[PDB]
Amino acid sequence: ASILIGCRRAEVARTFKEIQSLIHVKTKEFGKTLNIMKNILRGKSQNLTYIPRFCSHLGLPMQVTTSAEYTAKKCKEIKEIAGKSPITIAVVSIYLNILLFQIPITAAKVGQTLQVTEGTIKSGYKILYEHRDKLVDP
DNA sequence: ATGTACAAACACACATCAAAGGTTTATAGATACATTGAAACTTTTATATACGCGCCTTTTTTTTTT
Repeated sequence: ASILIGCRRAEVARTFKEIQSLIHVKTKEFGKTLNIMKNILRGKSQNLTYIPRFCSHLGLPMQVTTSAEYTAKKCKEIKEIAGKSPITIAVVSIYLNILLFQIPITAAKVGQTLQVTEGTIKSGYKILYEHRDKLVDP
């Protein structure tokens, strides 16, 4: 966690699974340890980071990533709490925007590359195949 | 005349002393287990809250011999 602290506190945010890949922490000993730790400094006293690191993991040009910052922020800004650990609803912006482009990143390839449920995608994409109205920049 | 068994030098052949060193092993360093008690550890639950995932469980599709 002090890494996840040290990471996020250094303005680089990584998912719990990502560190879990580095160290298997039973995903639970992580959580309780984090809460105290954060409050350790508070007494001693940001999911945006995920959009680009994902695009590169798929090897995409900047525009597809460029757009998602607008889309995810705009999808976040109005409504759609949408997600229970917004890690997922980040990726759907790529999926939203990758389909706005025509580049083969077929859902199955997305999943294992980013180790995400496929179900959260399409249902997450439900709120997108309907919200396709206001993301028109050009 | 006359040299011979006998025992003293007189410098030496002979038994002794002494440094060195492999080998053995208690003896100890360090070693790897063997003990155990002790506290750091596990469990319910239900309880809604809002998740999945796999597995309970099932419906629809899928496949060899006479």
